[PDB]
Amino acid sequence: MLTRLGAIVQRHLQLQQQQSDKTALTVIRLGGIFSRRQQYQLPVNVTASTLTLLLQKPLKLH
Amino acid sequence: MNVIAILNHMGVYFKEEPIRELHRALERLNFQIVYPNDRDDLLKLIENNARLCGVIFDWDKYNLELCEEISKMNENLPLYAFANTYSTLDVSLNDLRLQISFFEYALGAAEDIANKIKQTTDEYINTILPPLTKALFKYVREGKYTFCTPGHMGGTAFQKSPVGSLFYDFFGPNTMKSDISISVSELGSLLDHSGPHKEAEQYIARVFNADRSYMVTNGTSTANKIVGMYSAPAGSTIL
Ligand SMILES: *Cc1c(COP(=O)(O)O)cnc(C)c1O
Repeated sequence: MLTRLGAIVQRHLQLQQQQSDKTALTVIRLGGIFSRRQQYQLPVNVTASTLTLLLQKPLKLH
Repeated sequence: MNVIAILNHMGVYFKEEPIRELHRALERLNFQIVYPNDRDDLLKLIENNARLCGVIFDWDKYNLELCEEISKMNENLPLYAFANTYSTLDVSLNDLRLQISFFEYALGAAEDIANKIKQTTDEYINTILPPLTKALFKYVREGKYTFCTPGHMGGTAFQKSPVGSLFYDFFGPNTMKSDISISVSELGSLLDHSGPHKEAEQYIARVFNADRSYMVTNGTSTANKIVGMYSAPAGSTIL
């Protein structure tokens, strides 16, 4: 069932990356006094440790 | 900063006559003219005299004995060297930071040469000074904003009291006009660390080899208290 559940997740994530233009990813701004523009993720919106991130135009990595 | 040096004498007349015509033109814009002797004379007018910004010498006489010693003392020092027809550079003059301004020996054009030296000197002032200090000197001669802090406003309240005139005449007009708060837009705010203040902190860190140097406006005794309160919470251990 593990090799069969991966095909369901792959099919589910395939339909979510097609409509990714509706919900993008806005990062909060907090560049105060530091040698580099630090960033931070979303607060209560995301709480998982190993979360996934989708992309629009696919690239050939590795 | 108004010292112009004219080194050496070629003995001819078509080269010394433009020097005499330029001698009467540079004095109209407040400039001191000095006549050094040999090569060792010009070297003493730089280490001991820091208010020098003009070196006039013949390019076809000392093209390697002057472009090497001056480069070892100042990089942006203007060199008003006068070249001739058969003049060229040297292979040993590629890895040296110099500012050579070429001219000719044309009569009657001494007025146009004086305007080029004054504009070149102004470029030297706007280059060696940081953008924070340069903006402060320019704000005095142009920026004249009203209804701002402090209340003296460049020494205005001191000109209405007998006791205030003695305190205003001690420093100078440019001293009181340089004391401005954060009520100026084209200079930024120190607490915000933006605009001219942002590039000023990054400039000091590059000179002293640092990441982002700061400028404490209270002294060393205060800087040790701000840093100490960082890595020492309410209940820790310091060494
Ligand atoms: C002299 C000194 C100070 C005080 O310097 P200020 O800039 O005048 O406050 C602070 N710490 C040490 C180690 C000093 O020698």
